[PDB]
Amino acid sequence: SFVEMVDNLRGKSGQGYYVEMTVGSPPQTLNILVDTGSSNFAVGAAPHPFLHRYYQRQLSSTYRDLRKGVYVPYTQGKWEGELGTDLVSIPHGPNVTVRANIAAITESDKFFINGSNWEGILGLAYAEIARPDDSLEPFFDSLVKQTHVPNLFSLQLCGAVGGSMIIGGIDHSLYTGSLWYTPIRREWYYEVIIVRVEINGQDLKMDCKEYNYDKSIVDSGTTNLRLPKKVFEAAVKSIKAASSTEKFPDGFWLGEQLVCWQAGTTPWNIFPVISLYLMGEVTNQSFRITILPQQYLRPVEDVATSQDDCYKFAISQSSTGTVMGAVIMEGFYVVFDRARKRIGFAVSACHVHDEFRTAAVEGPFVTLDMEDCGYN
Ligand SMILES: CC(C)(C)c1cccc(CN[C@H]2CS(=O)(=O)C[C@@H](Cc3ccc4[nH]cc(CC(F)F)c4c3)[C@@H]2O)c1
Repeated sequence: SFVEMVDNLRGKSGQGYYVEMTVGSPPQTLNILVDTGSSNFAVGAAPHPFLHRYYQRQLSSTYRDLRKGVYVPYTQGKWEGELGTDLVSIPHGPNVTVRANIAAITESDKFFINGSNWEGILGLAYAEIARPDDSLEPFFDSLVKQTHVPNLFSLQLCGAVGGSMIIGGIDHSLYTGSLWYTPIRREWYYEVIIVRVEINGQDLKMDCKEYNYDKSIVDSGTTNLRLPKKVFEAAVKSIKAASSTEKFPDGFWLGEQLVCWQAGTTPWNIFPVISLYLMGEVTNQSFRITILPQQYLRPVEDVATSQDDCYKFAISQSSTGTVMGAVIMEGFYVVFDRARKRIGFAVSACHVHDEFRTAAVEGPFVTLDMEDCGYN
């Protein structure tokens, strides 16, 4: 039964997608950010100006202190805390309880968001990137070990937000058309390989290893599509050329300035689609996912800006590889098939579209080139 797991995610634009979890005995309810880009389960466990509730260890009779400190520095934001174990459940997920590692966050810097409505983070990637080191078993590994739940999960993130995390199986009600799979190159992040990028159907014509310098990952905790410097600059130039009819603030393309139009007058049609071709499961085959401006120009929720419709450019520069974040994942049904070491993409029920264009997953595409596109 996955019907009860449907629509178990909530969120605000730019502030991630969260699921309700409980920790401790008796259970304490907390909202937890779903993040495929990390591997630590961590919850606020001390007062913070931006937390309206937190994990109170002294009130759980099943809490065990591991007497070990832990620190996680993200690209933006960091926290410090104390490791322990306790019982964890997902009320609107699988009907199981597991004992898992939990980092009790005691200090933090730019981690919690004012008004985000979540109080913790669930890192769904592999032990390789867990802190303090890879010996700290991640939540999903514990869940599979301790229960009969199949080793996979899927995410349907929906734009303005909500969505579904389905654990243990595939919900065919959440997508249409074909599911296309790209291999997980290595299990640490969910690392994948991009073999080609097009803007409105025009090839960026780079050596395809540049697209994966120095890795490409699928990362639900990150809002933006992040691209390696060289690829970012070229994509921005290509996108600028398409939307040349309208001029925008210099800081817009830097993600430092919003662009606003009168309510309901956003000129979506002047902006190009972006296609990412992902390595297929068969030699020299790929498939493409196509992203509309409704995805990469993300609406800002702030009430202060609500007189018009304002958007932030949700593509940004990366020094640590490509990050296919939420704006890439939104509208797609994304299957993290850990058992078969692959990630699947299909058009979801909440996929982005207007009358002329639609987000799509299409294939196969074939290349004569014999160069692998993985970096290093
Ligand atoms: C493995 C680890 C050491 C955690 C690490 C270090 C650098 C980069 C990564 C890749 N994954 C990262 C990329 S990121 O830092 O942009 C967002 C991060 C999750 C994260 C962390 C704090 C956060 N605070 C607010 C948000 C909401 C977000 F949507 F803006 C948020 C999301 C991912 O988890 C992992």
